[PDB]
Amino acid sequence: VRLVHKQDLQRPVPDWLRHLVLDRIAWILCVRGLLQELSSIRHFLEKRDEMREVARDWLRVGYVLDRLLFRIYLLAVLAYSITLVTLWSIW
Amino acid sequence: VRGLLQELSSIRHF
Amino acid sequence: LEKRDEMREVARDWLRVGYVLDRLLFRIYLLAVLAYSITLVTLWSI
Repeated sequence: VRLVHKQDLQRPVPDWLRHLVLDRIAWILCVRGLLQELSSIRHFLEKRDEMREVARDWLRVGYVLDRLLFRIYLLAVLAYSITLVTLWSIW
Repeated sequence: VRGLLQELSSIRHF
Repeated sequence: LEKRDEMREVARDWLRVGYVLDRLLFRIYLLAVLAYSITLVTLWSI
């Protein structure tokens, strides 16, 4: 939940983008001055849109990691349980 | 000729 | 548009300040807990 969020900061690092969104994803899957105004409006629009896209990528990373860790936790619980019942059986 | 259309197209796009 | 964008930037700066302070105070609190704990165990041993 710290990974995926809208904090208006940063960008997903490529080094850990390949490690998660690429490798771990496959591993888990298996004359008038009117123009100067429009330019500024467009500027504000893409200014927001950019941060939205960054937040989208971080959302991707966070989701992949969350799913993988979910698999790990589930398997851990099942293993702990099977050890529990084998101990129940031996007594 | 004015380049206002290339701006409006982008705004509409977003 | 810029009326909102400006306030957004201001909120961003306050977010920066708040985050820095929060991290620093996190360091302080953590070290305080560790020190209190080491005093606890040094008392436990004696």
